[PDB]
Amino acid sequence: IKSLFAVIIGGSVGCTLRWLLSTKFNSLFPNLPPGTLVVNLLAGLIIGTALAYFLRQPHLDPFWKLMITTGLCGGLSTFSTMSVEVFALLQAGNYIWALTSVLVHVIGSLIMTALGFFIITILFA
Amino acid sequence: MIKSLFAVIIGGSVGCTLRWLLSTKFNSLFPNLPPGTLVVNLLAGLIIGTALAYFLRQPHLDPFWKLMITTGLCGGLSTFSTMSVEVFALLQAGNYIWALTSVLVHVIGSLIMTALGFFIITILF
Amino acid sequence: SVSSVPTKLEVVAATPTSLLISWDAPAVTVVHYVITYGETGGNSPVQEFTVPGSKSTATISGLKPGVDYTITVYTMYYSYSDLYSYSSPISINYRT
Amino acid sequence: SVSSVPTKLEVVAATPTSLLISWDAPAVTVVHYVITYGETGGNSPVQEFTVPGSKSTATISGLKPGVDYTITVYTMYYSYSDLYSYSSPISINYRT
Ligand SMILES: CCCCCCCCCCO[C@@H]1O[C@H](CO)[C@@H](O[C@H]2O[C@H](CO)[C@@H](O)[C@H](O)[C@H]2O)[C@H](O)[C@H]1O
Ligand SMILES: CCCCCCCCCCO[C@@H]1O[C@H](CO)[C@@H](O[C@H]2O[C@H](CO)[C@@H](O)[C@H](O)[C@H]2O)[C@H](O)[C@H]1O
Ligand SMILES: CCCCCCCCCCO[C@@H]1O[C@H](CO)[C@@H](O[C@H]2O[C@H](CO)[C@@H](O)[C@H](O)[C@H]2O)[C@H](O)[C@H]1O
Ligand SMILES: [F-]
Ligand SMILES: [F-]
Ligand SMILES: [F-]
Ligand code: NA
Repeated sequence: IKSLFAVIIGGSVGCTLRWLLSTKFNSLFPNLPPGTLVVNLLAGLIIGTALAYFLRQPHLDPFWKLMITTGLCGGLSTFSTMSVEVFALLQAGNYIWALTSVLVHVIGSLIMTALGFFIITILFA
Repeated sequence: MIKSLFAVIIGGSVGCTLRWLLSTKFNSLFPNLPPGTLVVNLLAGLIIGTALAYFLRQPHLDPFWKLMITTGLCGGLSTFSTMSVEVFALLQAGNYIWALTSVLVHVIGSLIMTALGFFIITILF
Repeated sequence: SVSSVPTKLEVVAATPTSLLISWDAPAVTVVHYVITYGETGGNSPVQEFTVPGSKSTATISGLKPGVDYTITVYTMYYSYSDLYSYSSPISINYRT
Repeated sequence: SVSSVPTKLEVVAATPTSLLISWDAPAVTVVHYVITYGETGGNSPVQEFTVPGSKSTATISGLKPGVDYTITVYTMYYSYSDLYSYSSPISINYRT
């Protein structure tokens, strides 16, 4: 039950952030909606920093770890919204931006995970 | 914006909760490509695809239900960040073949399930 | 707040039995455009066909000379909130 | 419920000043193993080094002949709940 509240509180803040950022920015550049990209990049960054940080604080309450990762990052990032954007582009015959979206989302999210991990790793060293 | 916020939170919380339950139950069974995280991305891909075809045919659906299913449920259920750390960990573990396989199976799998969701409903109607 | 309806629908070239139409794409992911045409005098079947989202022109053939046609174009488009939906039409009258 | 601690830690080959150790990997994504070693008797300093997650063997060098060493291995691993964390150790005694 305490773990469930972590997922819901964190998840709700994540989902809400995604919704606000997406409705505000997605329509600015429809070939690669930047609101959906930014939330995936930002979640990639937070989970990377969480990765490095939680390793060094092994006595942190599982509540906070679960609220940040499964909750916030899990709620903030989205695979389904990325997929329909890509699916729509494929159906529109816009194959170059369908590929670019997939690559920029995947490559971008892993880069931001690395940046999050190594910035904190370099700070502690 | 308050009624829209409850749609995102109610849908998002059910999605995040489902992801959490399915992930803790199944991810540890096959750690090279955690199946709980895959299943939720595949399932969100399926739901958003069926939503795609269905909402097109019901243009007078309340924006509340569309927002609860897409930004809420599918957005909360799917995850890009959890997919990224799994892949990042594999890269750091020197397991490059499963890092690539995870990325491909998640992306290709999620688009296939979006197509299946869209075309099954399109063929029914 | 971004319009999904095409703009500047016009007949760019014409023969007595055909029309080449063009329009400006709206700033949204258009999957396909749907072109409709029929005789303005409300006593004829309206016909429709699609064109891909990449194309912003279409040819209408098999028309009768000296007849007024109502021609409309709308989009089947992707947006964030609505997923796949249909835009309102933009509409013109043209006499062959 | 899946253990992240290695199993069957053993010395597979030995010289007077070195040990080749091996272990069975736990069924989790191990990022690196941490090998520790120190003289079983009392208060010599325990030393550690890491080995990549792909490897399931390590060489310990610079040991003294005829001395009892306590050797432990633990993992730095990824799991769903805990992210990066450290396992409990598995431990053996060996006399060069
Ligand atoms: C890597 C994983 C892939 C997973 C599978 C996803 C498949 C997505 C594409 C399927 O949708 C089709 O896409 C065609 C191409 O856009 C469309 O053709 C449309 O556009 C063409 C122009 O490119 C015309 O020739 C066609 O007649 C016209 O139907 C067609 O309507 C649409 O149903
Ligand atoms: C994401 C996973 C699936 C990826 C699909 C496979 C990878 C395809 C690589 C790019 O393909 C090219 O894309 C151009 C740009 O889209 C097309 O342009 C041509 O064809 C288009 C057809 O839709 C026209 O709209 C263009 O004007 C014309 O230049 C061209 O034919 C096509 O070979
Ligand atoms: C597709 C776009 C991707 C963009 C982002 C990619 C970010 C990936 C970060 C990888 O992190 C490194 O991975 C190495 C490789 O696993 C590790 O080496 C470790 O493991 C190796 C395996 O043999 C050893 O050779 C090294 O000495 C040892 O430090 C190293 O520690 C770790 O920091
Ligand atoms: F998905
Ligand atoms: F992400
Ligand atoms: F993954
Ligand atoms: Na999500």
